[PDB]
Amino acid sequence: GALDVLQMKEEDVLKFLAAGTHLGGTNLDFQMEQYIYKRKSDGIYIINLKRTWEKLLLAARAIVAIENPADVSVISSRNTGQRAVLKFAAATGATPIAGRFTPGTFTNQIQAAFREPRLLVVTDPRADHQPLTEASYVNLPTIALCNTDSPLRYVDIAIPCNNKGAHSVGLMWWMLAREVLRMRGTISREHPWEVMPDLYFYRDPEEIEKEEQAAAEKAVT
Amino acid sequence: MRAKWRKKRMRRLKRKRRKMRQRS
Amino acid sequence: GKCRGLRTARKLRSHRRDQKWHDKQYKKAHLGTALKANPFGGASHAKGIVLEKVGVEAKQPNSAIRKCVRV
Amino acid sequence: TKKRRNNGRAKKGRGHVQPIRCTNCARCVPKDKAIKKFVIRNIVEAAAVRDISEASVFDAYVLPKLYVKLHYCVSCAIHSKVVRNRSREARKDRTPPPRFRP
Amino acid sequence: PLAKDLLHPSPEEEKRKHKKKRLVQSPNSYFMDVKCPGCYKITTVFSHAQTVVLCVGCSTVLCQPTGGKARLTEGCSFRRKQH
Amino acid sequence: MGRVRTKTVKKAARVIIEKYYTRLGNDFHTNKRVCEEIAIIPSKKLRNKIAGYVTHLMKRIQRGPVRGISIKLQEEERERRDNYVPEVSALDQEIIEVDPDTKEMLKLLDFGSLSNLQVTQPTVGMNFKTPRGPV
Amino acid sequence: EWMPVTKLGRLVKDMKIKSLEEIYLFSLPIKESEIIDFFLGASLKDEVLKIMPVQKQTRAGQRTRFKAFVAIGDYNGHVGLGVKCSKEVATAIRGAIILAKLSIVPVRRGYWGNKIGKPHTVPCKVTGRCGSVLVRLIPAPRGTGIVSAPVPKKLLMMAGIDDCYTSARGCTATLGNFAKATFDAISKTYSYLTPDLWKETVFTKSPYQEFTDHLVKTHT
Amino acid sequence: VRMNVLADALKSINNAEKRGKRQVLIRPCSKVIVRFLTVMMKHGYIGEFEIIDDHRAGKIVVNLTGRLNKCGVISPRFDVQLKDLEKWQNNLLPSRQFGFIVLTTSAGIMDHEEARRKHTGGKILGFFF
Amino acid sequence: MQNDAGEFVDLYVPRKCSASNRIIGAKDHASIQMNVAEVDKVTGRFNGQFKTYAICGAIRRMGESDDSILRLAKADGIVSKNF
RNA sequence: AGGUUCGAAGACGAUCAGAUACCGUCGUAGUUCCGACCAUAAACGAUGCCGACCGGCGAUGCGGCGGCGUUAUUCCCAUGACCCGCCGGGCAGCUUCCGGGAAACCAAAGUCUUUGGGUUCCGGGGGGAGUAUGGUUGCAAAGCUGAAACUUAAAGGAAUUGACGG
Ligand SMILES: [Mg+2]
Ligand SMILES: [Mg+2]
Ligand SMILES: [Mg+2]
Ligand SMILES: [Mg+2]
Ligand SMILES: [Zn+2]
Repeated sequence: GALDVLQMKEEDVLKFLAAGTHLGGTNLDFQMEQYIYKRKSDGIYIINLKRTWEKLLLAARAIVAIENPADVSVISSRNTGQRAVLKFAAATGATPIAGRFTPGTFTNQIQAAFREPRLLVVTDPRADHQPLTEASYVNLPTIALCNTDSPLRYVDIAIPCNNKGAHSVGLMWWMLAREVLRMRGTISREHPWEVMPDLYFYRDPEEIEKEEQAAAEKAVT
Repeated sequence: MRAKWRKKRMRRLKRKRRKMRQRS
Repeated sequence: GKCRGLRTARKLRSHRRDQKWHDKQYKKAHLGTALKANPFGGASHAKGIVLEKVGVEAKQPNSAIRKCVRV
Repeated sequence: TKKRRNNGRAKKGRGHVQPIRCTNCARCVPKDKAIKKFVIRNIVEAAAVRDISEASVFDAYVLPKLYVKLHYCVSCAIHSKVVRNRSREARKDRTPPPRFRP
Repeated sequence: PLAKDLLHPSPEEEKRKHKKKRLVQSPNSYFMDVKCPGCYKITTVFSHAQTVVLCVGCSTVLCQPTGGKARLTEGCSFRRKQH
Repeated sequence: MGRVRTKTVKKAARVIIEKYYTRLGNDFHTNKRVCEEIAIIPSKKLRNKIAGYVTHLMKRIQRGPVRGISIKLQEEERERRDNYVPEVSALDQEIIEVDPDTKEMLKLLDFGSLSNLQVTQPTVGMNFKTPRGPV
Repeated sequence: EWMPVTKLGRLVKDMKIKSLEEIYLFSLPIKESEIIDFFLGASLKDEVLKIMPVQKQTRAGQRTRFKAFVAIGDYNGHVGLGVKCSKEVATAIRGAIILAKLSIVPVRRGYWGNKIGKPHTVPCKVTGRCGSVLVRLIPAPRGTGIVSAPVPKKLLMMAGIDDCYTSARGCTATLGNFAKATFDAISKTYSYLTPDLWKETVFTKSPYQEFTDHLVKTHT
Repeated sequence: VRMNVLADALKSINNAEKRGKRQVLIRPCSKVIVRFLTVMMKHGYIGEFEIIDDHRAGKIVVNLTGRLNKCGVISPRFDVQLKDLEKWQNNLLPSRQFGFIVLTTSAGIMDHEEARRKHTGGKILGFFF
Repeated sequence: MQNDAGEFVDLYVPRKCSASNRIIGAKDHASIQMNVAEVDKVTGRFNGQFKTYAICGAIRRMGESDDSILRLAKADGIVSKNF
């Protein structure tokens, strides 16, 4: 995103800070060092928000380059991210893989879950190590999310990020879906997207049973 | 046979041979 | 590692002829002990007189009486 | 076939290590090679802690502890089941076994 | 990183590098103006002084040589020399 | 004890749930009757063993998803889970806890000096590592 | 009677991919043996290299399986080597032929000197390795033939190498490692960078994105 | 100790090239090293290079273009005549189509094709292809 | 290829990695070819034409396919210089 | 010289079919010190030395250079005890499809058919045999150097499966 229309907005800066994308971990990977801005006195590495915006746009231009929207496949094995990838594919027309990624999905053609994608998207290189490894057998370019300590072994468009925070992950998928839609012919670049970013947030089952009844109590009162 | 005890047996045989040569 | 210097030909040649004594074929063909010990004395064939007819048992897996002569 | 990278002993920069005696058989074992189990035992067993405390003239006494450091050769350690054989991959794990305290 | 710009490294890592392992060698030491108390003149002391430098006019010692760098006595103001 | 279902009865029970979901219900006897014609089972014992596990499964799936799959069960449960629809987003905080180093990064970006943001006191002590060694 | 399961097989079947080199260009793995016999039709000559009876010691004395080595390829610049271990010799033969078909690579041919006609030898001296076996192919002048052991000789003849010197090292008696080393050396003839290949590459569309409009309607 | 600066330069270039790096730094710079780099760069096997001048023996930064298979050296600088330059070509070069042997002649440091063209032999330095 | 008669005697010309210039072999299944859809200036929508990059298996396996792609896009203007 | 303990040899008591042993009780030489010999160990990292290059990470020992802070005393700094880093030299460790290797494994055992940085020692199927003989060293025990005849189709290394284990 080298253009004025593809420039970060103040509201997007606020969303990034609120979610916690700028925050990282206490461990630095030598291949993620370029995206790191500075390490605070707490030890948490701080991530250049300008650089994650550029990598987010780079991944967006990569995704929209594929004519078949379902050719790209979004994979998230961690509970902080099934909802994000499911809603991502629901908006962008992609193909989601929520939960465990069974081995042999890309290499073994016998099982019914076998598929032939043209692009792979990962929430965590550490958690989703298996789909990344199988991407190396099938000529599969990968956009993957990141961490300050993530291994970039088969990662190409690693967007600097905080993949541990539930709010950060949901926002990361939200802006990725927003940007691919926006540079496609679905959003006219002017008005804010009608989709609220919290739609992709994964809420724990510890409160999924009590928030709806407390909401009903608030509505009647 | 254990190599160490084969070595020890060999030393006995060498000492016997030196005894016989000195005798002549 | 082996020396590759431009003026090491003496050491290379001396080491070769020193180490050549460590293989059986060169040692037996140049020491002369094998030639002396050979009953034929380096000859392909040799004539003799049959002292007696003898029979020799075969090795362990086989079982036969090989027919030989002491000559 | 080198079984262990460290040859079963914690000697890296040394030439020689003074030996010790196994507390079970008096085997001369290098100190860096022997199995050291430092036990903190109760002076009185858990069945008789009550009887000693009841008979104690003091209103609040704390029973002492035996601090004995034990040195084992690997043969007495294995025979006494202090250490066990492990898999090829399991042998490379140097963390102490869990205490199972709760 | 395959495409590190060896020819033009930024100053911070050059300062971080060892003096001989810099792209061009540069001594870490420096000369500095040292003003001993109770005098007027300015004497030059090596930052890695190995001998006890003596303020000539004023009696008190200036720097006690230690392992790496000179140990300036209290009250001794020092200024750098052309970086 | 000893009531574990074989993979034969289990897989057969799953399969008929996959294909015939509307035809089946919560009642055991009705499920065993529909099992007569949606599938052929040479054994009566297998017939009501399969039907028994079908009612057990359908009771479980009436309130959640299992390793069985229905194409309808995917789509209406994704139509559901709309959102908690909070009146406002959770990321529109009026004030954001921002480190002074972070604000320095933001002004380098040039998006600093926002009235929404407020700087926080930097932590002092620099002791973030855990004590090395056991305890 | 061939229903392709892969996207690539579908494109080959419906005449969308016009050459096997089109797949080789984008390095797409071949997962169906019926993909390539459509291209190299009736030109692949099959030879069995060895049937070795591997044994596994059980309580029942031993159990026996047969490992079949198969070299295949038209004598024009394609060669493949396949290994299959199976209980039956016939099943191992069919499995090894399928695997050899799948692992078919193109063979680069050059000239020993003074390039006049068609290329005949290896473009440069190459080295393949497997186990301890080190096999080195060496360019040879026109007419010298293929001087080698019989196992790499038939492998190179199928590759289409008319002239080649070879040098082998290690336990060449191990036929599997000897054939794999030769096949490895043959495969890396294109992987070797050469001044005539120094020219910058122009990129074309992969068959997936070139026929993605066709894949949605046929191979749904 | 370091007894062949050209050998260390060529081995460093080879290791960085195999590693895939865009640049390589050679710590000891020499006239022989610079001439060797010049004949490699003229043939196109490397890019531009810089000579960092310290008052000691300088350094060199070479721009690798990713088209160098091997740049070995022949440390004992054997006397290669023209009648046996063909044997060295067969022993060292990967083919008769490309590849070069660098040998210092009385007309300067040059490749074997140029040495044959002006009919001069010399001491073999190394090879690259 | 291209003997002195002029005809291209080769059955195909392999691609080369746009980051390390190595030949991408026909059995290199870790190598990729990816496209970045460049946008237009006035509205930032995809304009049909895109930009192609290729990464070989070795570069994409040692972990530096990410940095290589970033550098290629930076050189081609997809990524602005202020990165 | 001194001999506390331990303890070759030895004795006795056990055990066993036997037990010249393993177990127990004594116990000589020795174990200790000084001097004079000997020059050998699985003297091991079973892994030459010097030099160059080629991944990452967290520690640790020494020295040095920086920096939030807590602590020691006093009135400030040093200066010590910690804390966060950097550099160099070390003992190492974890991880890695750098690469190697027969593999076990090794950031060296890598940079090797794409074979050459410098230079020592040293191996050539298994036995006979580290024997015979000669020379030399030693008070001796023995050390260093060191064959041949003859004999043999395998001996070995690493991994795999099984079988077995007091
Ligand atoms: Mg020792
Ligand atoms: Mg006693
Ligand atoms: Mg040397
Ligand atoms: Mg021998
Ligand atoms: Zn013991």
